[PDB]
Amino acid sequence: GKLEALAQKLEALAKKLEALAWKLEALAQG
Amino acid sequence: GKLEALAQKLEALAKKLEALAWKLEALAQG
Amino acid sequence: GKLEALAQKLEALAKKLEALAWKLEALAQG
Amino acid sequence: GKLEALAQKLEALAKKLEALAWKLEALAQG
Repeated sequence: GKLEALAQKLEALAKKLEALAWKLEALAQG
Repeated sequence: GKLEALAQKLEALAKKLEALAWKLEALAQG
Repeated sequence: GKLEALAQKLEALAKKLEALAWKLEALAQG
Repeated sequence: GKLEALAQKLEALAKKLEALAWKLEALAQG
């Protein structure tokens, strides 16, 4: 249903944010 | 330093988003 | 512009989250 | 009800992410 589609999109964006945070950590360390 | 602190704040937000995704998915499955 | 590029990606992600919140609220009101 | 409460939590998280994106851009420019 529409709710499941939205939840899946939220999880995907959360994972993208984790990947960006990792990149920031990598840049911060050097 | 400041970038690492920012990355940790981003990770904290991403964790809260994922928690919301599990909650929305449970509502969808219920 | 490595940090500026990441900041732009973070802003875009936030706007996608805001669109999802709007869609969830629209589903709630339906 | 619940969906609206969850949507508001998501909107609040998105706004916090925007503040973090702003802070990253500010750090990058100075």
